[PDB]
Amino acid sequence: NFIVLDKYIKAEPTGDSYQSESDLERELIQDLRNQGYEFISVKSQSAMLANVREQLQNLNGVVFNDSEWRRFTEQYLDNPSDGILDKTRKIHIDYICDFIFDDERLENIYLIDKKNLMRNKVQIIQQFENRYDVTILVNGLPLVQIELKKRGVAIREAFNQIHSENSLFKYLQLFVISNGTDTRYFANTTKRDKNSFDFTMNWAKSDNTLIKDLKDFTATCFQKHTLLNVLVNYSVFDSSQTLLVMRPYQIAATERILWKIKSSFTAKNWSKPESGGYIWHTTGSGKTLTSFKAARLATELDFIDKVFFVVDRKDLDYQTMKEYQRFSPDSVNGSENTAGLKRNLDKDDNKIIVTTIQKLNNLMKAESDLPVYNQQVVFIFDECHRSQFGEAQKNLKKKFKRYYQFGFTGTPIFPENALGSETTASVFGRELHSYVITDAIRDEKVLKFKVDYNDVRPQFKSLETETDEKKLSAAENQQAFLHPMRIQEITQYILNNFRQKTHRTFPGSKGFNAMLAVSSVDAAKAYYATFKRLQEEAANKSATYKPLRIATIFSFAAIGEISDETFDTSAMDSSAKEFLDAAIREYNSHFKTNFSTDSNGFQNYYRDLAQRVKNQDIDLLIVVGMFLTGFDAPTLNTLFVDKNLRYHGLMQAFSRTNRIYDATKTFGNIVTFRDLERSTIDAITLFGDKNTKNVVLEKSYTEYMEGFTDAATGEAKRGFMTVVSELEQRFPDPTSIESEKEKKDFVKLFGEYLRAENILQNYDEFATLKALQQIDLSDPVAVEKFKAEHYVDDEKFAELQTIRLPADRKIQDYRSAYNDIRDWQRTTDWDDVVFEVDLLKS
Ligand SMILES: Nc1ncnc2c1ncn2[C@@H]1O[C@H](COP(=O)(O)OP(=O)(O)OP(=O)(O)O)[C@@H](O)[C@H]1O
Ligand SMILES: [Mg+2]
Repeated sequence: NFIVLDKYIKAEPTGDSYQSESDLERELIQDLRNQGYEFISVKSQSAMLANVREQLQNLNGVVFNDSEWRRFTEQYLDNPSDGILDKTRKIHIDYICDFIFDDERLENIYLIDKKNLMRNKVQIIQQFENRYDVTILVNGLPLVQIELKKRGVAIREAFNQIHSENSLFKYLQLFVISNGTDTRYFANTTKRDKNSFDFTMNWAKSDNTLIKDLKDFTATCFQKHTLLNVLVNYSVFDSSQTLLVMRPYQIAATERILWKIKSSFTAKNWSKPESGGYIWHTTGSGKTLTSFKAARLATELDFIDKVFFVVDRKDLDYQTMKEYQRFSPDSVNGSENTAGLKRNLDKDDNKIIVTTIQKLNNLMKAESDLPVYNQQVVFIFDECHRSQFGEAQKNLKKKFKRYYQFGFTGTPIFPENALGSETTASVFGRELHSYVITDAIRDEKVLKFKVDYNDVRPQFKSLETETDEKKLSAAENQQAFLHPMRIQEITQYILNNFRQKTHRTFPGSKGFNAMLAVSSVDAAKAYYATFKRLQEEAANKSATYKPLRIATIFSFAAIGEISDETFDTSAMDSSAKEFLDAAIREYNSHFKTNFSTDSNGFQNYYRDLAQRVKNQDIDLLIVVGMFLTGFDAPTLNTLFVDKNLRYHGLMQAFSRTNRIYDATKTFGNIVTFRDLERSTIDAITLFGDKNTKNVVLEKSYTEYMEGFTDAATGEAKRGFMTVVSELEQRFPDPTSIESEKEKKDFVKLFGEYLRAENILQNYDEFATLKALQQIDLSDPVAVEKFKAEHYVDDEKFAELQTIRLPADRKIQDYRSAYNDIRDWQRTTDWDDVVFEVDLLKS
């Protein structure tokens, strides 16, 4: 009885009126009632509390007197000081009130019965108090809100508009918005960085096919058994108090894992590859959230004795270390130590064990008669890299007698890229669920890549295109790849363009931040020094220079694979260690921290550093191989690459930028100073087919300027230049926006202008062209200063003067008129009109 279906037959429309919001509401209420939801009339919170009282008394087999019920209400159900986050805490964690009655007896009052899910009462009400809405009540509590809109209302624009009193609606867990054609759901959270339209979701089948229209969505997502499982078992409330409602592919993998455990155990078919399986969920789609959730659910199987959740120490960061601290405290870090692991093994009244693959492998090497070897064990592995996982499989196959193991990866091991390691299929067995990169990009759940070799260094181009590895390793020195000029030109390019790439030029726009991945410890030292020197230079030239805050971290290591670096700082050579030492000193003075480079300090520095790159206390992080495979930073959008990446390491590193955020983060920028074009196509193609690169890789500057057709859709996209031309041709101004119609058409057109400029801000050709508009062509020093900073010659310089762009004045005239029209939105038809709210606020 899976809740993400393998097969689904589309319902038929009634033939009745299905245009207005009250049309959608009629059929939704009717459909929900056919599915066992009792409709009640509720006109007040007083009537809501009364209904809650009836449902919780039924559920819990107990009758409150009135004084008790008022007390229950003021102190647990409906505390006046509770906010949304407090009700989510109560739904997901604190759902049992141990209540003391007037006669002093003690009873557990459940808000929700989680073990007997179907015992919960589900009800529907319509909106009471202009807005058409239906609310699903679970034991009288409002947990879902369905916002209904007219057909042909832009669902996105409606979302922007709506995202005490009455306080019971703080309990809402889930939103659904629908114009009948499209239906999206999203979590009720106060975290604004999770509140953008990018975080709404379509329901779907296990093959990932969308289920969009409200009638089908009603009959699938809104089956009591579906919706209640989504609400209770497939929504995560983490240690940072963020509610995340899982996407269908995440749920689809999870339930298929659990069902596979049970049928294997019932078949007494354990400890073979046909006992478990793997999940192919593409990089950045939620493997770490999902696999961890599936491990937590697995502990609720009464016949399993211990569930191992295994991560790679390479992949740890602040948020996930905070998470794991709650379940396996002081045990999930970067050290080789197993004391914490073996202590959590001995904890009774506990089934989940989080650990790293380095630790699990160490313990299994040294220990031989652990009780857990003969128990019923689930293994859930979250992207464990090739070399350490290989030795761990040997001892696991050797020593666990009754296990069911599962793996999540975004970059499987096929015959073609095996050389050395066992294929993913041979280790884990069947592919239980797949959600691949073209799946995720079509669903807009990860971001595309803009990948460009920055070929502006002729003296060094020969090296930066070298392909023999022997030669490439031999060029990691100051005569070649670490030539001070090359390091300077590259570092200068990054300082001249960081704000352009991260969307920080036109303030007070927050923007994004970036990483720089390099080839070696010496490379990191040269770059950190050059940045330092070049920024002290800029501080003297201009006194209005605003510096970037730069940091680095690395230790010592040891195709496709990114080298594993140890957390044992005593492994490094004296020079690397004293450099990393001096960097932490500067880091300490700035952030008023006090980390050292002993093991404990380095580990805490690593943990602080991840936090500050994620929240942009750091502008640019320089690494060799750390934070390249698991680090989750939605507001990081640019990876500067001076490194030879291939195959799965390529996919992982680039994907540091691939997190969706809002409409300002159109894709991740990958700026490379070695030519990685062949490697990018080879790596994309290895994890898809020959067409996959056309979905993953962004179009050229000429395409966004002049227009193209998205082959994935058939959607013609107008070019910037066509838009700009239409703006002048049809709106040379103020009299052009006289009539309502002309106002609507202008908003539509200027919205495309804003989408196109924001895309084009990531193209060096466009930044160069914008820069030229701010120049005295008579002034020859500033003409020469622009040529050298944008790498244009006298020929290229000639051509760009001919490209006519609209003046800053006419743009800000467009901008404020656009705002007028937006704020006025309090014959002609405004429903389909999406204002570009995020791009504005930028
Ligand atoms: N269902 C969801 N709802 C809301 N947010 C989500 C959901 N799934 C993933 N995210 C967000 O997307 C980001 C990436 O998730 P996560 O790091 O678990 O992915 P991953 O696949 O392990 O990535 P990597 O391949 O880089 O290790 C996180 O910030 C996460 O909170
Ligand atoms: Mg991960």
